Amino acid sequence: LDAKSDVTNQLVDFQWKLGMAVSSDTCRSLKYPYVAVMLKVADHSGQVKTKCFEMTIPQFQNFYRQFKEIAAVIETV
Amino acid sequence: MAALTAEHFAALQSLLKASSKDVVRQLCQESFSSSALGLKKLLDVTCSSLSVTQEEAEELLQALHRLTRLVAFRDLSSAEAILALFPENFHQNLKNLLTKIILEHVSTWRTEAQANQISLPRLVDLDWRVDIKTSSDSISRMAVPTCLLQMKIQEDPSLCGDKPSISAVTVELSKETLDTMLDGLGRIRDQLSAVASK
Amino acid sequence: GRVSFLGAQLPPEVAAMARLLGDLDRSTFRKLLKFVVSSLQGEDCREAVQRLGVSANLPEEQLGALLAGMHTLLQQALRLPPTSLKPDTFRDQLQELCIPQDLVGDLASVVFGSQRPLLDSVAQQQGAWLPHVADFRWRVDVAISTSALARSLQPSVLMQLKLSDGSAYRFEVPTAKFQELRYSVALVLKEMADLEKRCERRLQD
Amino acid sequence: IDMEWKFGVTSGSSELEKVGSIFLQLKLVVKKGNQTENVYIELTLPQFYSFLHEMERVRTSMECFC
Amino acid sequence: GKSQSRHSAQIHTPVAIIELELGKYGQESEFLCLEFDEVKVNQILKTLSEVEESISTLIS
Amino acid sequence: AALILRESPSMKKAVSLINAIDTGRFPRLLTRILQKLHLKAESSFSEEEEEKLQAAFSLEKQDLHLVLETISFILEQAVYHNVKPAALQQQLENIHLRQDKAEAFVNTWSSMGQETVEKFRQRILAPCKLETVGWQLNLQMAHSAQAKLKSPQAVLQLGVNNEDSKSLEKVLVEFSHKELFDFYNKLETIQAQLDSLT
Amino acid sequence: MLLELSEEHKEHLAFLPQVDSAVVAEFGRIAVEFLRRGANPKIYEGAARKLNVSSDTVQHGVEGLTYLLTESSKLMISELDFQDSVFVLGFSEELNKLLLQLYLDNRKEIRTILSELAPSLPSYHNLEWRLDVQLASRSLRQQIKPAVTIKLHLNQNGDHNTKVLQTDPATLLHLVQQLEQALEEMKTNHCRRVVRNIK
Amino acid sequence: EGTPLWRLQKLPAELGPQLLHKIIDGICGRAYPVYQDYHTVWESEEWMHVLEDIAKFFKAIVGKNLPDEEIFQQLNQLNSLHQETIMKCVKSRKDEIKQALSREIVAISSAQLQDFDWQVKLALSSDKIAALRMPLLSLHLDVKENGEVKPYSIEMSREELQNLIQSLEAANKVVLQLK
Amino acid sequence: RLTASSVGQIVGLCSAEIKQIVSEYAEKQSELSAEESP
Repeated sequence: LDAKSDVTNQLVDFQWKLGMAVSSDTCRSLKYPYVAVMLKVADHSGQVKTKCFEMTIPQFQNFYRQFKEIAAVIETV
Repeated sequence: MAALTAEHFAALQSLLKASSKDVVRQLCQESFSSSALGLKKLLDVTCSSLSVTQEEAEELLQALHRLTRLVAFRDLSSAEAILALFPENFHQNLKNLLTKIILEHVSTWRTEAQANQISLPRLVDLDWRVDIKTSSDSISRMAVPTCLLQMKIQEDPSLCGDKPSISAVTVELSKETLDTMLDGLGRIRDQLSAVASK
Repeated sequence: GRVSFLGAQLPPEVAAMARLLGDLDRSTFRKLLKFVVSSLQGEDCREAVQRLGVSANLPEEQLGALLAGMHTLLQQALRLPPTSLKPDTFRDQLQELCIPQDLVGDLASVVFGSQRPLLDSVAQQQGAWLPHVADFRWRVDVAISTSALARSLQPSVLMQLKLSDGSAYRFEVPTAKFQELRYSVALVLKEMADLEKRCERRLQD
Repeated sequence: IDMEWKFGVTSGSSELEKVGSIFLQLKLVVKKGNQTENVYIELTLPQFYSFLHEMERVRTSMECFC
Repeated sequence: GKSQSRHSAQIHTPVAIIELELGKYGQESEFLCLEFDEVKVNQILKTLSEVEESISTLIS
Repeated sequence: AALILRESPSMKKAVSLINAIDTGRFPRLLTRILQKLHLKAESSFSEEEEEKLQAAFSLEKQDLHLVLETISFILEQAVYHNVKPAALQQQLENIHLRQDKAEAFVNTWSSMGQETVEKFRQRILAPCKLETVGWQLNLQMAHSAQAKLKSPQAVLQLGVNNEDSKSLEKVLVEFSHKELFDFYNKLETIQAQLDSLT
Repeated sequence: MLLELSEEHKEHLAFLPQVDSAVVAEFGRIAVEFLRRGANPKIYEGAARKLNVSSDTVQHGVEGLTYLLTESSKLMISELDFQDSVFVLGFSEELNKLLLQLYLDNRKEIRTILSELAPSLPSYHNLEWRLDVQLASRSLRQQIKPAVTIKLHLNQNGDHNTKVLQTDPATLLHLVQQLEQALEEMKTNHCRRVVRNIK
Repeated sequence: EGTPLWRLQKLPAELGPQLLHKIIDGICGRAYPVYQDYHTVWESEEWMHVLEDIAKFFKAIVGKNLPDEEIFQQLNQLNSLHQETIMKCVKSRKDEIKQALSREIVAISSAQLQDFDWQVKLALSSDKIAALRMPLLSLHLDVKENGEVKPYSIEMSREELQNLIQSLEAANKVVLQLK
Repeated sequence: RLTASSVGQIVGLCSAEIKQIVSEYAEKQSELSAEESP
C-alpha cells in the first residue's frame, strides 16, 4: 500500500443543485439565487467522505474562470 | 500470581500427560506470548484435550509464562544456570526436558522481544515525489523545485483504543529545510562514525 | 429479645414471602433457590425462570415477590462471616411462624455449603471503586546526542501503564521524579504495615 | 517549519535485562493549515541510514533543472 | 509539473492542486485539498459548463 | 563544513547595527535571556518591555527583534558546543564585533553557562511527562456484599502533563498490599537497571 | 512523628537567631501572607529597599520558617513536642515562645489549605427530583407509565458536572432501603471500635 | 466497452426481472438482492460493479428523462429479451426512482432529518412544590450529519409549543403556495 | 552528570551494531559513492 499518485485526496464524484431562497423568519422576501455542491472524496485509507458547501453566482463564475485558467496552464505545459 | 514458589513447581508436576512434544512446544510458544487473544487458545486446548477445569490451565500458564519470561530476561544460555532454579524433589526427567526445550529456542524469544518494546510511533515505509511549481494563482509562471515526503506510521493498538490506527502523512518541503535536515543528519552520522572509530 | 440480622424492621419483601411459600412444594422452592444462587455470580438465567413459571402455573406477580424475598434474605445473610452468624441463632430467627421446617435445611446447605467460598470470592470482588493496574512495562534510554546539545548523556525512563477500565497511558519519567515516586511507594508500604499492626492491637481489647 | 531529533541507546527494558538497541526520535512541526501539528516518530539504525540515503538522492534530483 | 519519485525515474504528467476555504458563519474555517489530472479537470469543466447552461436556460 | 559561524549578509548587517550601541544597555537584556533561552514560546520581553526598549533604541521592532534573535542563536550555538569562554572571546571578535559586546558576552557566559546546559540536559521531547505525585491512605471496613472488614487500601494520583495540548490530566489508581509490593519490586528492578551507569 | 529536623534545612534557620524577635514576627507574618495571598519575590526588593538587607538569605529564612510551620501543622503535634524539637536550634526562649504561639494560632487555616492537595474525586453536590407520568405517544394515545426524573450534580476538581437519569417507584424504594443500611453501620460496634480506638 | 449493462448478458432471460426490480427496491430504500441468489452467474468483486452500473444507469435515465428511442438504441447490443424487460421496468416504476432522486437532492446539506417521536406527560410534583400539574411535551429527533445519526431531545411547555407551531405555520403558508 | 566512565561504559553495549552498521555503510558506498555516473 504505497502509491505516489495519491498523496492527500482524490474526489470520486461531483454533484450539484440549483435553487433560490424564498423566505425566512427575519425576512419574507429574501429571494436571492444560490448554487450548492456536494463532494465525496477518498483518502489513502480507501474510505469515502462527504463534504457539501453552498456558493453564490459571482463566486461560482469565479470558480469556473479559475478552473478554465488552470486547464489552459496545465495544457500548455 | 505467586512468586517462584513450591506451588508453581508442584503444580508443574502434571506436564508428562502429553505423548507428543509438538503440543509441548505449542504451549511453550504461546505461553511466552501471554495476551488475551493468545491465552484463550491455550484455555481451549487445555480444557478440550486434557479434560481439566480452568484453574488447572490458568495456574499452569502462570508458571510456564513466568519461567519463559524469567529465562529470557536473565539470558541463561547455559543449561546449569537453569538447573539452579529447581528443587531436588521436582521431577528431574521433566527438569531436563524443560532445560533442553528452553535452550533450543532461546534466540527466538530474545529477538522477538526487541520488536515489542514500548516506543513512539515507528516508521515502516516512506515514499517521495519531487515536483515543480510551474504556475499559481498569484503568479502566472515559474519553475521552482519542491519535495513531497510521504510516510507510514504504526501506533500501538492499546494507546489509541480498539483500532489499529495506521496513518499516513505528507510534508511539502523546500530547498533550505532539506539542506538543514541533511546537514543535521550528516552531523549525526559523522558523530556515530567517530564513536565507532574511537 | 434479639435483633435479627435482617434489619431491625423486616423488609416487606421477606415478610410477604413468608405467607407465599407456605403452599409451594419443596422441589420448586429448591429450583428457585438454585436459580437465585446462580444469579449471585452474575450469570443470566431469566429463561429458565420463565420456563419454571410456565410449567408450575405461577403468576409473575408472586414469582417476582418470592425471588426478591429470597435474594434479599440471602444477600443480607452472606454479608456476615460464619463467625458472626451461628446456625443456632440462624434457625432461631428463622422461627417457624409462617415458615416451613423442611426449607431451613436447604437455606443452611446453600449458606454453609461448598458454594460459600465462591460466593465470598465474588463478594470480595464487589469491594472496588477505582481501577487496578493491569500491566507495567518500561524502557530505559541513555540520550547520547540531541539537536539542542551535542552530547546530552542524560538517563531517562519511558513508562507505559494499562488499567482494568481499558485505559492505556504512556509517558516519560525523569530520574528525580522516579526517585520521588519510589520514596512515596516505600512510605505507603511502611504506613500500611503500621495500620496492619495497629488493627490487631487496637481492636482486641 | 521546524524539526528536532534525539539519538540515544537503550540499556534495558521490562522483559530484557541487558540490550544495546540503538534508536532515533524525531519531532516534525508541520503546518496543518492555520493550526500547527507535531509528528513524533521513532527509527531504527538501518531505517535511519536508508532515510539519509534517500534524502541524499532527493537532494541530487531536486537540483537537476536549476 | 511532476518529475520523478522514489522508484519512477522519469515523469512529465502535470497535476493541479486546489485548496478550499470552507466554514459556517461564526465558526473556524476548514481547509480541503485535492489532486487532479487532465481528464478529471476536463470532466469538472464540463459539469460546470452544464451548470452554466442550466442557469442560462431557466431565465425564459 | 568547518565553520562554527555561518557568516552571511544578515550577520554583516547585524554586526554593523550592533557595534554602534553603547555598553550601558547591553548586559541587562543579555543576562535576562540566559535564564530564558531554554524556552521558545516567547522571549523575556513583554509587549510593554519591548516597546520601551524600542523607544530607547528608537528603531523599528524588526531591527531589535532580529538582533535579539542573532544573540539567542549565538548563545544556542555556544551551549550546543559547550565552548570555553576563550573560544568566544577569540571567535566573535573575528566577525567585526566591538570589544564591549565581546566582554558582555564572555562575562555572562562565564556567569551562568553550566546552569543552561544542565537545564537543557533535563529537556524532554516526548509529548507526555510525569509532573506530580500524590497518594491517599484509607482503611476499608464494610461494603454491600461483605461486613466486618479491616483491610487497608491505597490510592495514587499521577500528574501527567499533556504538553501536546498544553493541558494536564490526572490518573487515579488503587492498590492493595500485594499489588503495591509487586509495584515496588518492579520499581526496584528499574532502579537496579539505572545503577549500571555509575 | 516528631520533627527531627534535617541538617540542610536547619542551616537555613541560622539567619533568624542572629535577628531580633521584632523582625522574626514580621517574617512569620510574611509566611502567613505567602500561604494566603501567595508568594512574590518582589517583596524581597521591598525588604532590601526598606532595610538594606540581602534578598537571598531573607528568602531562605522565610521559606524555611514557612516549611517548618507547614510540617508542624501537618501533624498536629502537641506543644511539648514542638518545644523539644526547636530546643536544638539554639534559639532564645522568647523567640521559641513566639514561634510556638505563631504555629499554634494558624493550624486550622493551614490544614484547610493543605486539604486541597489530595487526589480529586467525584463528589456529590446537589440532587433534584421530578415526578411525571407518560400519557400519550406517537403510537399509543392513552397510557399510564409513571417515572421519576433525577438530576444528579457532581464536582470533579472544581468543575460542575450534571447527569440526567430516570427510575421507577420500586427501584427508588430499593435505593432508599440500601442507602439506609449504608449509614446504619456507623452506629454499630465494629465501626464504633474502629473510630474510637484510633483517636 | 459499450453500455455499462454489457455485464448483464451472462444472466439468462428468466432471472432478469427479479434482479432489476429488487435493485430498484434497494434504491428506493428497501433491501438489495443478496449474493447467494445469483452467485453462480457472477463474481463478488464484479457483482458489485454490475450492481453499481445498473443503479447509476437507471438513475441517469430517469433523471434526464430521455425519449423512448434513445433509451431503446443504447440497449441494441443486449440480449434479444433483456431489452424489453429493461424498457418495461423503466416504464413501470419511473415515479419511485424520481421520488428517490428528489429525496437525495435534500441530501445536499450539512444535516438531514430522518425520523422523530414525541411523548406527552403530566408533571405532578417536584422538590420545589407539590402542586405542579405541568403538561410537558418531549420531542425526540434523529438527525443525520456528516455520516452518522445524532439523536436529540427537546422539552417544551404549552407556550413554547404554541410559538413553534406559529412559526412553522408561517413557513407552511409559503410552502403551500410555492407548489 | 553521567561520569566519563559512563561515556566509556556506553561503548560496552552499542558496539554490537555500530561495528557492523558503519562497516556496511562504508560498503554501501558501492551503490552510493563508488559509481553514480555510469
